[PDB]
Amino acid sequence: GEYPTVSEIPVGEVRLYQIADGVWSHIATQSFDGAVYPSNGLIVRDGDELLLIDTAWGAKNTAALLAEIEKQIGLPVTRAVSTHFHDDRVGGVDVLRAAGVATYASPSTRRLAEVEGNEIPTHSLEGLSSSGDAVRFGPVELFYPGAAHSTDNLVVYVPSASVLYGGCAIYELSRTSAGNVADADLAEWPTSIERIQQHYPEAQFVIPGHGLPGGLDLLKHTTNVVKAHTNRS
Amino acid sequence: GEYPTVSEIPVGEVRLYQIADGVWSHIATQSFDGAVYPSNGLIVRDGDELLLIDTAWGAKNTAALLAEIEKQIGLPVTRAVSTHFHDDRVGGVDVLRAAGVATYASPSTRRLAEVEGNEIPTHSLEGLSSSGDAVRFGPVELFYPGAAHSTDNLVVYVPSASVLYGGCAIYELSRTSAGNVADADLAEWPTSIERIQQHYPEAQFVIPGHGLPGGLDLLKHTTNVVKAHTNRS
Ligand SMILES: O=C(O)c1ccccc1C(=O)c1ccc(F)cc1
Ligand SMILES: O=C(O)c1ccccc1C(=O)c1ccc(F)cc1
Ligand SMILES: [Cl-]
Ligand SMILES: [Cl-]
Ligand SMILES: [Cl-]
Ligand SMILES: [Cl-]
Ligand SMILES: [O-]
Ligand SMILES: [O-]
Ligand SMILES: [Zn+2]
Ligand SMILES: [Zn+2]
Ligand SMILES: [Zn+2]
Ligand SMILES: [Zn+2]
Ligand SMILES: [Zn+2]
Ligand SMILES: [Zn+2]
Repeated sequence: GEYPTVSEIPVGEVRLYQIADGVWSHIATQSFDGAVYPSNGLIVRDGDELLLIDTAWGAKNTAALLAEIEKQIGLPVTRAVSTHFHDDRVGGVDVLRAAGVATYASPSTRRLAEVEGNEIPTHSLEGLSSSGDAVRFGPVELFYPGAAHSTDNLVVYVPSASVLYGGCAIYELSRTSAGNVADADLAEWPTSIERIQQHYPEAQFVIPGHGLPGGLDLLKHTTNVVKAHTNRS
Repeated sequence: GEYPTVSEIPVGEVRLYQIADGVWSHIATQSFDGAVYPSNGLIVRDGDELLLIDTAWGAKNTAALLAEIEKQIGLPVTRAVSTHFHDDRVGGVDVLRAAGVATYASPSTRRLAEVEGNEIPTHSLEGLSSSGDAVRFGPVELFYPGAAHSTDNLVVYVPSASVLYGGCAIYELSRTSAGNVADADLAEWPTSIERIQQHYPEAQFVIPGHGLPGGLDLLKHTTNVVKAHTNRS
């Protein structure tokens, strides 16, 4: 159907949106510095199990996420991957672990989460420390495009569905000014986006970390926004 | 909660919240770069008429505001004051004017609105050109504390109810980082806030331009956020 928005999702609730066969986004909302933001993650069917990409931004949301998954899909979440160290990606990992989910992230992400004081995924994703690195993880490919929104941000591609989940390294088209860039590498971000373009030029659905999905034109859009921020005054 | 938040307010709709006898805030929402922000204005009864402080941030919202006022309160809005030149304060002035509301702002605000290509209130408020200047305007006192969020920003005090409307010069507590300060005077903002404290030490209610009301604590909170931003937090 049409993608759910912040005004449709009370804080504490989670919506699912089926993108293709065996692939959903999950959408949640969270209060953040005097505003409410939407936030996307991904769900990918993994045989008779589910692979989860990112938490629902907090413990309460992540418990709600698991309940909504049980209601709409009814298959067990067995593994989760967090795509960088911020709380909209790892906040809720403890809830996932308590539910029996094996939680994963790169050593970079685990390292930074610990420094920040955020929840730490249990298992390490090896083979992703160098820009351009790709590793298979069941029904998806994990890709480290280089530093962008954060130094550790990963993107996730679902080859069966041509779905590219860009996480917070990719902006929705509606967003024409930079988001939180305190941990960003502005100098490298466009270069990292071009790596994504070069590695997944066949992508048909592109899912930003926050907001409305689109196609590959989200990449150049993000670069345009990032470059404009870079040139601020 | 009690005070309404963005989750309780569909975009295009407006809520009224009675603060004290004959004093309400009006709350609306608007999209800003993929996120939704709440926004406050004020309504003050003056006899059998109403004084409006600030639009509801746009033509559609401001129409909804007038309809909600007539539905809930049922007294005519005869005058409106915009507290600075940004769209969330003058956006909807044309709607007000068309509806027979006399619109006001300082000459400074009117000029800046014009340069910005925004809607321009009809009438000019004298006696507010120097920091520390105050004038009575019906049931309120208008106060120019000096440059802060903008060089023209006004604050409004309702002496009958000890209600201080700080507009966007005052941040809500949940806001711990500076917002849009493109037009701000960061150097003078703390000094301007101190003028507010000095003039209205007896204030019991403090309404920020966006978000939850509180007490006079919101002033020093705002000063802390501004000084941190000044020092590149
Ligand atoms: O990804 C973004 O750009 C973004 C967009 C909207 C709101 C917040 C962010 C954000 O960065 C964030 C940082 C830390 C955190 F705990 C949660 C989120
Ligand atoms: O008052 C603020 O700091 C603020 C808070 C939330 C969202 C926007 C703003 C804002 O500055 C704004 C600037 C220009 C404009 F046309 C409308 C609003
Ligand atoms: Cl495990
Ligand atoms: Cl395991
Ligand atoms: Cl008039
Ligand atoms: Cl008149
Ligand atoms: O994020
Ligand atoms: O504003
Ligand atoms: Zn982030
Ligand atoms: Zn394990
Ligand atoms: Zn994010
Ligand atoms: Zn403003
Ligand atoms: Zn007139
Ligand atoms: Zn404002």
